[PDB]
Amino acid sequence: LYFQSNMNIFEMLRIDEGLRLKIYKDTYYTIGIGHLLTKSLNAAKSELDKAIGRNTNGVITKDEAEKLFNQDVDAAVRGILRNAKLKPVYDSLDAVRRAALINMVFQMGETGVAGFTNSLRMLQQKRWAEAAVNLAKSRWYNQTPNRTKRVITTFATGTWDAYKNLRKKLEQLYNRYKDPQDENKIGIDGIQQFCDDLALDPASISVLIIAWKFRAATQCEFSKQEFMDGMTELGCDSIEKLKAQIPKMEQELKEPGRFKDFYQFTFNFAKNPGQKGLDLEMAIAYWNLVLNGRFKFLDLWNKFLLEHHKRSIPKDTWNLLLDFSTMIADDMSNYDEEGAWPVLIDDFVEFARPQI
Ligand SMILES: *CC(C)C(=O)NC[C@@H](NC(=O)[C@H](Cc1nc2ccc(C(C)C)cc2s1)NC(=O)CC)C1CCCCC1
Repeated sequence: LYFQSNMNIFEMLRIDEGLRLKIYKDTYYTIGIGHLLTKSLNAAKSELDKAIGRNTNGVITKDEAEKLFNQDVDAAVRGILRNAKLKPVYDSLDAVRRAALINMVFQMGETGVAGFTNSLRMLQQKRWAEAAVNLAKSRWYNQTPNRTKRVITTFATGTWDAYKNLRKKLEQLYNRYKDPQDENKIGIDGIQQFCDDLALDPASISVLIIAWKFRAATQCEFSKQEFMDGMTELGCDSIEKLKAQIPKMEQELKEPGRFKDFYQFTFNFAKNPGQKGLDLEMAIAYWNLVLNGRFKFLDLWNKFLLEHHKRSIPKDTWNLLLDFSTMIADDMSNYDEEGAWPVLIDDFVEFARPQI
């Protein structure tokens, strides 16, 4: 198995497709770099466990994801060779250009790549410039403009320059924010610098929207992995490019489905690692940021919690408050006293009703 050509392909597709260490929901059960497990979560974990050779519980290491990737590369290579429209192109290409073709197969399947009849012809004929121009005219160039440009450059040059240069630009940028006492992460100072460079306050909602798009785990913490993967997925190689992405992130929250996802992420981001709940003071601080102009009883809710609850906020209570905020009438007349709401919200309605 180890005799086959080589593994710059793993990092190439880690940049283009991304690496997920936990079982993710695909448009179904997927892990690593696009590795399909089945078509029940118990069956997905069963397939993953048998493939890895341990009880993973849905979480794998980078090396474990690399092993699944190599199996997917080999499967793709076999498929390409069994395809009459792809094999003559594949056989004729060098190791680097073969990797760019496998990348296309990973993204749209063999049928989709086969559709580029005129472009494949130019590639087989070693007309690199003509193929680079023709592949840019395609719709594939608009779906993934960052990925497509990288793949086109790989076919045009026969080098890893597009991926090397992006990693170099991001690595130099990372050096400005990294902690002097720890290279693998961005400290308090670095986070402040990053926010300063974006001309935003670190406690602002815009920074919280960024954290949501970066899928950052904890507030006041920012790892090299989060920075590298976040910037690449957002198609940004500089602070200016990330700054220009903020209006689109804002517009996305005007859709309720995306707002629910962002609101629920805020709980996970705001909490202290090792704690299941969110401290009252921290919850109120984040509620005033995410529910500002969405919940009429927000201040009365805060006043109620500081005077009557004085305790931690669980995940379910956090999630359910968004549902309460959107259904509740201005006079609270539509509130169901025996309608599944947590005790805390029942007590809030009882406390708030005499104050109209
Ligand atoms: C001790 C400490 C850092 C602190 O003051 N924590 C509470 C306040 N939190 C913030 O100001 C955080 C700081 C940030 N953490 C990260 C982590 C990752 C990123 C990347 C770029 C995505 C960015 C930031 S900024 N800010 C936020 O959580 C955004 C609202 C603060 C006090 C009360 C108001 C909210 C929390």
